[PDB]
Amino acid sequence: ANVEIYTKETCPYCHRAKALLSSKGVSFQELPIDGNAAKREEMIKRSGRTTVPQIFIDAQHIGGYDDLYALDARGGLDPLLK
Repeated sequence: ANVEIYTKETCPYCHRAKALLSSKGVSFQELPIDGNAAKREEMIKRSGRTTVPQIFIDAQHIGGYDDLYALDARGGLDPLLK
């Protein structure tokens, strides 16, 4: 599954999403913005937001933890990730 999450040093909702994904025990990628700028610009073209957490599930930009956790709440996260 193609899963990516942009993050930073101080992002409580990043920790929220990652804690759920580690409870599910899925395989995902993390993308730090900590000192970054060129891949933060990448996140402009990708997300159209430039804020975090911003999860992408099978390259599909979901949005943040609440958006992701809703995708889990509908049982729709699992058939993409697992």
